[PDB]
Amino acid sequence: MNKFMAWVDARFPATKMWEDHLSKYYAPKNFNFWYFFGSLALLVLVNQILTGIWLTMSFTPSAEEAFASVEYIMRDVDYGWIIRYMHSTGASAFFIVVYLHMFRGLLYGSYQKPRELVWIFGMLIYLALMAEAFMGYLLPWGQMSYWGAQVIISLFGAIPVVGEDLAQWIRGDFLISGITLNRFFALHVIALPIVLLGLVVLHILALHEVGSNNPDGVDIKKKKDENGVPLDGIAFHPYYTVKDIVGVVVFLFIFCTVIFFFPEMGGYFLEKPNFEMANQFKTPEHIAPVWYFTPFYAILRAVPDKLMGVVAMGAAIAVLFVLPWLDRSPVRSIRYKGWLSKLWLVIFAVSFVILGYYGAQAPSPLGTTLSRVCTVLYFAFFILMPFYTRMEKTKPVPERVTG
Amino acid sequence: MNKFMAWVDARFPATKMWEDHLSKYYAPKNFNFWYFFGSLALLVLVNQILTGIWLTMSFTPSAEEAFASVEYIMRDVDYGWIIRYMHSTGASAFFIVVYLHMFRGLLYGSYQKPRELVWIFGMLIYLALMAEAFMGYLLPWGQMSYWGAQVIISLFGAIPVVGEDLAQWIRGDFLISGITLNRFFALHVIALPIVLLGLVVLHILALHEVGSNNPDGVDIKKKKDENGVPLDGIAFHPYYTVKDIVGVVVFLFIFCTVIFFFPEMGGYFLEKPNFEMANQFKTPEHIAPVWYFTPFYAILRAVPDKLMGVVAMGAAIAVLFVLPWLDRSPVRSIRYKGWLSKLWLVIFAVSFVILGYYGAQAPSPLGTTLSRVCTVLYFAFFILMPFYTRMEKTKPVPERVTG
Amino acid sequence: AIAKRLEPVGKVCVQG
Amino acid sequence: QLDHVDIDLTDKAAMQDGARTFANYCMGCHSAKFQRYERVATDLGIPADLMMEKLVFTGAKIGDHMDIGMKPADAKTWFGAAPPDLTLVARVRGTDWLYSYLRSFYEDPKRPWGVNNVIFPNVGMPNVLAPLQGRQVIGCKQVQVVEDGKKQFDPLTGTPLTHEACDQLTVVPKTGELNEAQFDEKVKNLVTFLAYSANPNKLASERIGTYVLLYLAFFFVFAYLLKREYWK
Amino acid sequence: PQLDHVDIDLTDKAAMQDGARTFANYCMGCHSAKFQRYERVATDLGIPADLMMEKLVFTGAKIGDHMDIGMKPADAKTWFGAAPPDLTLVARVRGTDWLYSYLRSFYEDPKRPWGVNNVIFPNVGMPNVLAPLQGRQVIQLTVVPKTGELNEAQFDEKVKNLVTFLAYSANPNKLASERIGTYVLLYLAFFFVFAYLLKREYWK
Amino acid sequence: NDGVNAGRRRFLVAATSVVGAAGAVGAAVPFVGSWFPSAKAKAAGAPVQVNVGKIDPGQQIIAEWRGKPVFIVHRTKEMLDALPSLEGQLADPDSKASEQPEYVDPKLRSIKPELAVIVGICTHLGCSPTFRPEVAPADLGPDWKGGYFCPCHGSHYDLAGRVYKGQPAPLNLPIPPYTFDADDVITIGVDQEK
Ligand SMILES: COC1=C(OC)C(=O)C(C/C=C(\C)CC/C=C(\C)CC/C=C(\C)CC/C=C(\C)CC/C=C(\C)CC/C=C(\C)CC/C=C(/C)CC/C=C(\C)CC/C=C(\C)CCC=C(C)C)=C(C)C1=O
Ligand SMILES: COC1=C(OC)C(=O)C(C/C=C(\C)CC/C=C(\C)CC/C=C(\C)CC/C=C(\C)CC/C=C(\C)CC/C=C(\C)CC/C=C(/C)CC/C=C(\C)CC/C=C(\C)CCC=C(C)C)=C(C)C1=O
Ligand SMILES: COC[C@@H](CCO[C@H]1CC[C@@]2(C)C(=CC[C@H]3[C@@H]4C[C@@H]5O[C@]6(CC[C@@H](C)CO6)[C@@H](C)[C@@H]5[C@@]4(C)CC[C@@H]32)C1)CO[C@@H]1O[C@H](CO)[C@@H](O[C@H]2O[C@H](CO)[C@@H](O)[C@H](O)[C@H]2O)[C@H](O)[C@H]1O
Ligand code: HEC
Ligand code: HEC
Ligand code: HEM
Ligand code: HEM
Ligand code: HEM
Ligand code: HEM
Ligand code: FES
Repeated sequence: MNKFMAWVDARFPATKMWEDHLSKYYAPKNFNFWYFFGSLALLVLVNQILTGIWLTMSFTPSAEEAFASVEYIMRDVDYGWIIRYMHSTGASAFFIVVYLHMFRGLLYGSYQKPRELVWIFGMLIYLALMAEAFMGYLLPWGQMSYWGAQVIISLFGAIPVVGEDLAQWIRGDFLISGITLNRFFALHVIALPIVLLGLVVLHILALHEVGSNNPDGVDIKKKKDENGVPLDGIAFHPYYTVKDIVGVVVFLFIFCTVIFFFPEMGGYFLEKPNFEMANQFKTPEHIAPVWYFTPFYAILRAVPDKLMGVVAMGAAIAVLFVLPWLDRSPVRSIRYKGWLSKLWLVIFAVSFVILGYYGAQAPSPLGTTLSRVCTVLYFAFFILMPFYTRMEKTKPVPERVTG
Repeated sequence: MNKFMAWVDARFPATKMWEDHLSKYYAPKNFNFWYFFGSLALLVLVNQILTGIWLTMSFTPSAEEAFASVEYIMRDVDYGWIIRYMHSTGASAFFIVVYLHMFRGLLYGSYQKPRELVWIFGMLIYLALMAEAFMGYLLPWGQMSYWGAQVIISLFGAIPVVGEDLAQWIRGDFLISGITLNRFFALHVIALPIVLLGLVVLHILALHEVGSNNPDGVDIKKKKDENGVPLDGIAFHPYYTVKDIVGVVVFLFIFCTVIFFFPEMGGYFLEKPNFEMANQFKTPEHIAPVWYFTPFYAILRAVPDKLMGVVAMGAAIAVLFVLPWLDRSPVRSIRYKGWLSKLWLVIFAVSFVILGYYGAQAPSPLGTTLSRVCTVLYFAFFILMPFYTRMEKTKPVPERVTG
Repeated sequence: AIAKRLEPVGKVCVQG
Repeated sequence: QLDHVDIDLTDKAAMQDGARTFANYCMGCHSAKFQRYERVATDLGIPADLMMEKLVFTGAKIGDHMDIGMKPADAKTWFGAAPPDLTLVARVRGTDWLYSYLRSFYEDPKRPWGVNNVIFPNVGMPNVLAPLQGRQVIGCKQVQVVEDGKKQFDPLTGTPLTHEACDQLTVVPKTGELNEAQFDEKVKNLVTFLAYSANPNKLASERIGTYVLLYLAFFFVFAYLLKREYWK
Repeated sequence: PQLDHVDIDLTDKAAMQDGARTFANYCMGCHSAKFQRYERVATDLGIPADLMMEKLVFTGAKIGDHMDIGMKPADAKTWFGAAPPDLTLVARVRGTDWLYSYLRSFYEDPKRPWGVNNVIFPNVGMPNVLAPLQGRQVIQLTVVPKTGELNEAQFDEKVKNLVTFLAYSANPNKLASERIGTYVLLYLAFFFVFAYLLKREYWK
Repeated sequence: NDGVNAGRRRFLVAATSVVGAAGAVGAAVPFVGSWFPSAKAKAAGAPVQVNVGKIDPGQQIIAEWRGKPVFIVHRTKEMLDALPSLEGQLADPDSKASEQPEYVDPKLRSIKPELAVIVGICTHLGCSPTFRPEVAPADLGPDWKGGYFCPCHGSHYDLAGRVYKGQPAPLNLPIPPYTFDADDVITIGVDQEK
């Protein structure tokens, strides 16, 4: 209503925010498949929050009842199995969407100036997401849950001096137990969700401060019409809102297909050994991380030394933070970067996929050799970026976006 | 750093937000004792979130272990007793501070135009706080907890047709059980904390959009210096930040005194029968609400009919929502309102306190009569406001804040 | 049909 | 090497026979404690009174979980390994693994219980279905001849062409109630019931997902039209 | 009913030890203290762990175990008509004065199932388990002479020590709380002066 | 953009919004449905056999029936004579609007006068009232003749379970379906033979 909105606008900047962030907010008109994943990440975060709130209505964060409570959700709670599968598939889809989001950032140089803070907030979001998923995977209290938590927290025992004390303090016990379960449940259900929501708010605010990149890397703000609107810019609402609605429907089709027909996804979204209750005295023949942690695992497994392996695994994630300063290309988009940048992006993607694929299996000779090679390539993609971004010859970026 | 802040400001609205909300945001300079309580409410909300997160690391939301897990916090968890006392005394202090905040609003007409949205968001915050505190009080699973949950959920049973079905659906069971406990734990620990954070953000945003009232009710924006700064305005940072620091220290002194010397507060912060495990078959001989819920309970106890009592309680809270439109006074502050407004505000305060005092004890003849009289006075304060705010003669509001 | 399908394995011979 | 089994979760009779087998030969040591008798009866189409009379041996109620008297610690002490809860064993191991495991027990005097398992070597489980299967041994029997996947059947009779192999699971004749096919069907029904127990929402999941996907295709049509239009 | 005031001293280790002895011998038969551990009771009462295990742990439990008992609540509720509540928090549920008056107010009432009634807790389901010590108390309450091991003063001390242990059991953090609270309040008074001065400096 | 086709845009927006709202309702169905009583809640309860021969005069015992407390009170004579004297203070003296077995006395609300079996849950917001058999307590007034007093909002019932007038409780305390298996043994949960 006109009068109601006039009353609100005098007392709340509703119309002002709407015209500053969604309408009258002109994003590049050449977004492609790779720009669906921010909105899909928001959708998956909302799905995780809702389904987690509902699982918490029935979950028991105790070592004696966690697994039994999960089965109670799966069988006794009306549609509880739907909510649980939504949550597990939503964690896996959160990591799928976020990895594709980060790979878009890599492809189109979206981390470069002025979006360095956007990239840093996104990486903080990624760290929070990894912590959240790790602590959630302990909640079912299956064999995989318990033993993956055991190994991951023993990693903190690799710190030379304070490692063992730090690991014990994190566990809250001399081993992984119900104390660790309840603690990780509290962190996973409130603390990290709050941190993630705040980080997402900061991320979107920084983006809207500096504006979106585009597949061509063209700074659309340079060319503006008489009204001040970029020539290659269109209002986010309604054009990209409807585009993101279509993307959300497609994502929901895939998401519901997985939920209702293949919730386990061949044992990758719901690992088979995790359907057995945690046993402190019998460890699985082969213990592997959830798929979305597998690459870094491979890196850690590729290093013969324990402390060096932990340091390398941490650096594999920390280097993405400095990525904005590693890239010295005069152009943003891979479309106009030299052959070296394209080759190294291909190498990095292949190495990441191979690291994930070989970290999901028991160690093998070819697997170990390829994991070490891919660790070298993964770190070289970043370490050599400041050099091969300068050595290459880049194409001239068009004044107007293509399409 | 200058260079670091220049880098951030080109990528984040850091300095602009700081200078729009905290610095260069000119609040009236005549804030008194009654204006400490917004910052104190913020502090108590932060304390509740932090202490509740730490309690959730050791709480077991099951009927079998909730009471035992609370005692585990009190006895086995290092400093867990401190955290639990901070949490319970912080709930009590949250309602103390919020009630004083609402009474400041009543005194100085801070609900009046243009702050109707501020008041409505505050009332939504108060509803969320009532729900949050009620659901938290069920979690210990004491006798108080169980029987208060039983009564309050059966309130929905008063609805003539869908009442019983709605109450059963809210319970998740045919009686208050571990299902209700776990569901309320989920709502208390995530859903309502998120809703409260959002509502607090909206509340503060509305306040900053319309600006803060002052004890004199003087619209300081009318008179401005050549720089556009109100004559009676001072930057909120640093002056009111330091004033709020002093208020926070005083509040912390009282809060810690209660925590470490009087955590029960004579059985009003931690109720004595709630130290007994919940018994479905034994109802405590004195089943009374927490003190901050007593005034409304009294209202419900004062009405002989079940459904009318439930409606009267609902209407006791709902009437505060429409307060911005009940007050037709030409002046905001009680300092310049007529004798009728002052008398009726005194009547409302006395009636609220008397309802809370008699709602805190078992039914009595004088108690019942005074509850019934104060129930009619509480409602008359609102129902007669549109009349006695016009009948009364108001003093002229000064052009400058007095002090 | 279901009852025959669900007959317990252990058969006990009882006096009378 | 596992043996494939085509498990039909819509077969109520097979699931009923599997539930009977589980209640009689299996719940002595194994629990199904994440699963209630009431839900099992409802999903298998067993009347509640019939479920009470025929499958509930522990004095539990219809709505009670399929708990057993054997405690995990006691059974771990007695057998050397705790008999795991079997509600989700179909998801933990898969139906093919269970089908091959329950048919792969063979006499092995070197072992504590006189038996070993091809699928689960040195398993701590006694061969509790020996009365049905009969004595199974690692002996010499006729196996279909295969040469690089060149599998020979009899063109006329359609039965396999076989040669003797001396490291095969052979059931000693006239040692068990059921022949090879009958024990195969018994194990198939048992594994079908276990598959149902692990995933009791499978059929409802498929139905609900079909409807959800139909709705999402409809909504996609509308959203795609609202997008391509409004992008002109 | 009218209660008798008792001054409970939670720093009296000897009194709390005597109360713990009385609780373990006369009270843990039907009542659990399942929310506290033998180890913490020993630590707070100054009882060595070996001495605690030898003298106060009768159930075969470990020092770090909760003070559980064999009598299950359902069985006790059936037998007595009411379940003997866990007494770990009873000093907070009822207060030390109520406990002191209740444990001394048992008198003989043949109309009751256990032949006793209580002035503080009329028609209570508790048998008078301290009758051997107090003696035969009959109705104003008077103890029949030469019927109990202890006199009125000696029995009051026994009840006072027991109530003192119950008072400690309900609130094992009270002494540590008053110690920590003193320093927290001292710091906050120290911090207030700096905050107050800082505010005064800016508001000139 | 050249000549946007309105109506088509309006129709598509409206249709997409309606279909999305239907999908939102469907996606809400799991969350709303999970709040109905689960299989854990639906365990129900079996009838409870209570020996009532040991209840002393003017006393009451609690029986746990289907998760609820049942007051089984052995009523002495004096309170039975007093009960008819209270009919002027009771909203439903004849139990016309309350819930009780068809075979219990409309006024005494029990199979036999000397024993009353009452579902001990207050009919206003559902809490077990405190049993107050005393004649004239100071707190309950001089007109009291024994009965029940809800400690939540002070709901007076007489010893037959009948609610007094002007009370938060609108109905008499429910009488459970119970029988007398023996002169001193009742069963709560099974109706009595006709
Ligand atoms: C097989 O195996 C393996 C796998 O697995 C299967 C794997 O996957 C992997 C691969 C691993 C991965 C890639 C997974 C990665 C997963 C992770 C990153 C998970 C890591 C998560 C953890 C282990 C959690 C660790 C958590 C830590 C260390 C952080 C701890 C944080 C705390 C405890 C917080 C501290 C609390 C505080 C400070 C309280 C707040 C204090 C206050 C002051 C509050 C405010 C108080 C007041 C206001 C009062 C005082 C008043 C003041 C200040 C005065 C002034 C007043 C004012 C208010 C102004 C590997 C290698 C592996 O091999
Ligand atoms: C003596 O005793 C007494 C006391 O005590 C001791 C007392 O104190 C009192 C005094 C009483 C008081 C004063 C206490 C008062 C306290 C209270 C008010 C507490 C009351 C609290 C409750 C009982 C809780 C009640 C809760 C209710 C009824 C609300 C329930 C809410 C839900 C279940 C949530 C609903 C869930 C939904 C809808 C899920 C979200 C749905 C979606 C659609 C999610 C989104 C899905 C998608 C995106 C997928 C579909 C995709 C779409 C839409 C397509 C398009 C795509 C896009 C994304 C655009 C008294 C009287 C007393 O005498
Ligand atoms: C039956 O009246 C009760 C009192 C007088 C009753 O005063 C009234 C005082 C006012 C008040 C609080 C009352 C009702 C509705 C209240 C309003 C609803 C609306 O809501 C709001 C919000 C919602 C909006 C939609 C509308 O507006 C408001 C602005 C409005 C409102 C909140 C304002 C105030 C209203 C009670 C007289 O009590 C007698 O005394 C005994 C009572 O128990 C009964 O005696 C029997 O039972 C005894 C057991 O104790 C035995 O002692 C006896 O032996 C045995 O005979 C006897 O029957 C009974 O009459
Ligand atoms: C129906 C006759 C039965 C089926 C089907 C299964 N069991 Fe048992 N079982 C028993 C023990 C002591 C073990 C542990 C052995 C070890 O860990 O080495 C087992 C194990 C299994 C397994 C393996 C599950 C896994 O995740 O590895 C399956 C699939 C299994 N059992 C199915 C003991 C007993 C027992 C006591 C005499 C009985 C009657 C049964 N098992 C019956 C069945
Ligand atoms: C079995 C013979 C008992 C022994 C020995 C002791 N107690 Fe007891 N206690 C018992 C019962 C059956 C009950 C319930 C009575 C009822 O009508 O509800 C109780 C109760 C108490 C209480 C009341 C606590 C409360 O109401 O909140 C107290 C304070 C208590 N018991 C204390 C107590 C002490 C100090 C004992 C050792 C001296 C003791 N009890 C022994 C059963 C038995
Ligand atoms: C980024 C957001 C989140 C992610 C990535 C995430 C991830 C996960 C994962 C991977 C699991 C293991 C599921 C399984 O294998 O069974 C899990 C479990 C769980 N999560 Fe989270 N989660 C998120 C947010 C939340 C929130 C906000 C809540 C509650 C408010 C929550 C509550 C739970 C509960 C109760 C469980 C245990 C039940 C179960 O395992 O299904 N989660 N989570
Ligand atoms: C996990 C939850 C996340 C959410 C909800 C989220 C949300 C969004 C949204 C809505 C956008 C705008 C639309 C789009 O560009 O797709 C965006 C852009 C962006 N995101 Fe994310 N994001 C998340 C995580 C991340 C992570 C992990 C990274 C990188 C490490 C990242 C980096 C970026 C960058 C650089 C941009 C802007 C680049 C450009 O304009 O092309 N985000 N984010
Ligand atoms: C419970 C958490 C709450 C928080 C954290 C909060 C926060 C604040 C803050 C920081 C202020 C400005 C400083 C001050 O006035 O002290 C404020 C002002 C105000 N609040 Fe709230 N508030 C809360 C609840 C409420 C409630 C329950 C109401 C009313 C029902 C309310 C109504 C108002 C009004 C009317 C003002 C403007 C006062 C004026 O301008 O004089 N707030 N609030
Ligand atoms: C406005 C915010 C909140 C209020 C007013 C509030 C209020 C309460 C109250 C009154 C209790 C009863 C405590 C007792 O009687 O012992 C309670 C219990 C509890 N609360 Fe909250 N709460 C809030 C937020 C939270 C949050 C955000 C969490 C978790 C992140 C939380 C976790 C808990 C837990 C675990 C308990 C049970 C343990 C205990 O009773 O100490 N609370 N809450
Ligand atoms: S609970 Fe009985 S009057 Fe409210």
